[PDB]
Amino acid sequence: MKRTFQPSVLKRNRSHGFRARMATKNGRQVLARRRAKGRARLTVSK
Amino acid sequence: MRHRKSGRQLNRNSSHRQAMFRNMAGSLVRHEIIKTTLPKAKELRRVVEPLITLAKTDSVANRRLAFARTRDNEIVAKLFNELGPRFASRAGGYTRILKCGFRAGDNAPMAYIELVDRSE
Amino acid sequence: AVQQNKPTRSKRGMRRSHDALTAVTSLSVDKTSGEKHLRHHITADGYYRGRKVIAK
Amino acid sequence: METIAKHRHARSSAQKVRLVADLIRGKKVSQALDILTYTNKKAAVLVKKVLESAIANAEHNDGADIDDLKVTKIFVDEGPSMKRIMPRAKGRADRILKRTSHITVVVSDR
RNA sequence: GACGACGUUGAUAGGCCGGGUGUGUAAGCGCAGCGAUGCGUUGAGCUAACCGGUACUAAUGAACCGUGAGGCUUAACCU
RNA sequence: CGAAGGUGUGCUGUGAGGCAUGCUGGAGGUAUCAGAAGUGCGAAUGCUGACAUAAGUAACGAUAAAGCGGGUGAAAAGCCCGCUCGCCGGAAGACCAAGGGUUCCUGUCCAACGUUAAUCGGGGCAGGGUGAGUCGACCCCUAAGGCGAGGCCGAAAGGCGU
RNA sequence: AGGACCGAACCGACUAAUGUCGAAAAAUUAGCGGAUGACUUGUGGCUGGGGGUGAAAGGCCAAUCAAACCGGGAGAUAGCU
RNA sequence: CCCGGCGAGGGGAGUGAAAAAGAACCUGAAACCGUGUACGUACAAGCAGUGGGAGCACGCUUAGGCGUGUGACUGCGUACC
RNA sequence: GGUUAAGCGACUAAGCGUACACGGUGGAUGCCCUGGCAGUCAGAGGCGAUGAAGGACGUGCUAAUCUGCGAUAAGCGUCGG
Repeated sequence: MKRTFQPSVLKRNRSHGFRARMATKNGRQVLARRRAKGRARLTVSK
Repeated sequence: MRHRKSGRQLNRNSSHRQAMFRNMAGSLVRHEIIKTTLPKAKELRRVVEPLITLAKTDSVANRRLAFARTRDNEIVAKLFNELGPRFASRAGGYTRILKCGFRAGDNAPMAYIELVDRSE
Repeated sequence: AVQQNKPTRSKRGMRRSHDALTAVTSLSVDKTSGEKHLRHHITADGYYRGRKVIAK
Repeated sequence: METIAKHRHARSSAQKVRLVADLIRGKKVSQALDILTYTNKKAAVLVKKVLESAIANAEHNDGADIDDLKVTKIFVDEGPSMKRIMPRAKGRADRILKRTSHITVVVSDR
C-alpha cells in the first residue's frame, strides 16, 4: 500500500528544521525544552 | 489410488520430469557413473535401458530416434559407435545399481548407477 | 485447535513413549575385504562384497 | 578411574539430543561409536564428536584401556536461549527463542 | 506403521525376445508432378502399467533379540 | 576451630513462630525491655523478569525447474567453474532522479544474522575505492508562496503587508 | 469535432475465489469500468481542531475522527465494579 | 599437553585460601528439565487427599520392635476466591 | 519318583507416579559502594556583542567512544605553592 511516510529532506528541512523551529517564539520553547531535557539530537541534522 | 499403476511422479510436473530424465541420461553415459537418490536411480533404469536396446541393431532411422528422445548428438556419438560391440550379448539388463549411503545435504538415500562393463 | 485445560507433564511423557530412534546396530562385515560397512551399502573406500566397485 | 567430557551450548534442543543419547546409555564404547557413526541425524554429529573426545580423556588423562571401557551416564541438560523476535501476521510479533543445550558424556569402568 | 510375495534350493521387481493392444502407411530411397503433394517400398513403424518365458543386473556368509525341559497343593492313574 | 542467606533434620509452643544442629556458604548478626512503620500476599483479564504448555504439532513467504561432473574443504541438494535443462525480454534488462549512507570490491572468519546447512552473503575483522573549466547543484533570473526596513493594526504575544 | 466508440499503459475497485494466528493491520489469480478528459502523475507550497476540507459518506485530516495527537489542569470524577 | 575443524567446547596441569570462585565469574532459592537408586504400575475409572493397611526396600537399636520411603486394596469425599 | 487334569499363582515394565542423592536453566534472598532523595549551615543569586547557555567538527603514539581542550587543540606564557 501507499504507506504514510513517503520521505524527503526538502519537506523535512523547511518544516522541522532548525531555522524553522527557531523562527517563532512558540517554536523556540521546543528548542529550549529539548535543551533542558538534555536531548543530544536537537531536531534533525543530516 | 495407484492400484496396478507405474512410473513414480517424483514430485514434479510430467513436462519437468521428462526433461530431467533426458539430462540425467545424457549425463549418465558421458561420465559412466552418477550419484542420485534411490528412486531416481531406481527409475533412471527404466528409461535408459531402452537406449542401448535400440542401439545394437544399428540403422539410419534409429539415429533420430535416439535424437528425438535425446536431442544430444554427442551422446548419440557415444552410442552406436562404441556401444554396439560393447553390448552384443547382454540380452537384458545393463545397470548394476549400488546403494551408496546417505546424503549429508538433506538425508536422501543416495546411490550409484553405472553401465555394467567397467574397466576404467 | 485450542487447549482449554493444560495437560500435565505425565501425558506429555506418554505421547513421547514411541518417538525412540530405531537402532541401526545391524552392521555387516565384508566377504573378502574384512572391513565393516552398513548392510547392503558400500564403505568409505568403495568396497562392496570384496570389490573395488567405485574406486573413489 | 573415571572421566567426563562436556560440550556446552550445543545449538539444539533437549529432546533432539535425548533421543540418540538414549541408545548409548549402558553400552560399551565400540558398539556406541558404531551406533553413532550410522545414525542419520544432527545430534549424532554432535555427541559422537564429543563421545570420542571422552575416550581421549581416558587414553590420555585416565585409563588408556579403550577395548573394555564403558559409558556409565550420559544426560543432556538444558541451556540458555537466544530470544530473537519472529514476525507473525497482521502486525503482531512473536518471541522466538532459539534453543541451546548442554551435553555431558561420562566414561568410566564400572 | 501392519498383512502378503520372494532373497542365487531364486520369476519378487527392472531389462530383454515374442505375442497382445493402441495410433495409423515411420523414416530413408525411387517414381509422377515446374510446385504444394501423390504413389510404391508398407496395415509398414512406433508402441505406458497388459500376458508368456529368459536370471542380464539388483535382491549376500553372516551379525542380531529370542535359550538351556518349565512353580505351589490336592485328586485320579503309573508301581 | 565459620554471621546472614540457602538446603535437610530432631526438638518446642494453642497458632502467628521459636530453639539446637548436618551440608553449602565466606563477613557480617544481634539478647532482654521498649520506640517508630515502605510491617506480613494466591487472586485485582494488576506490573516486571524468567520458565512451561499447545509440540517436536504448524509453517519455511508466490506451483520460473532442475539434473551432473570437477575442485576448494574437516563435512556440499544451496558456494566457484564447466555442461545441458527451465523462466523474464515496454521485464524478473540496462541507466538516473527521490530516498537509503559503505550497502561496491580483495583477503579472512562462521559464535551470532540469512525461517535450514553453509567453505557462500547486502553478516562480523582488516584494508581499499568515489579523481570533472563542459555532468547536477552551488551560482545569475522569477512563479505558487514564506518572512518582511519604514508602516498600518492589535490586551501581550502576534496577525497583514510595501 | 467528440466530457464519442474498441483496447494496452496509467487508474479505479464490480463480481467470485483464496486468505482472513494472512505472503499483506485490505492483498493475490480469473475475469470487470474507463482510458484526450470534469482525467492521471511527479515535485514545491497554503488552509487547521469547534476549526480545515468535502461532486456530501458525518467521509478525510499520518492504520485511530459525531471533534485528531502530545503535554498540562490532574492522582479529574465514578452512589460503579 | 591430548581430542576438535590450526572452531566452539572440554578433560588434565600450574596459580590461588577455594576454579561443585573461570571471565554468562560472590551468594545461586522456586517454577521448569533431566540422571541414578528404591517402591507402586498395563481389568482400573472420577478434585487425586484423609482413616485403615499387606508386602517389599532401607537407618537402627538391640535383637522386642519403633523411625523413614512406597503404599496394593478399602471407608468417606464434587478445588479456591 | 514320573503322568493327565483341576485350583491358585510372582519375577516382565514402552512409559508414568512418589521420596532421596546429583546437577541443569534461572538471577530471587543476605551483604556491598565513588548512586540518588530530603535537609541543617554559611556563600553565591547569574552567564551575555573586549560573543553565552546548548551543540557540530576537529586535537594524542592511536581504531573508536567518554573527559579535557580549540589550526597555540589531553595543551602556551606568567607569578606561586
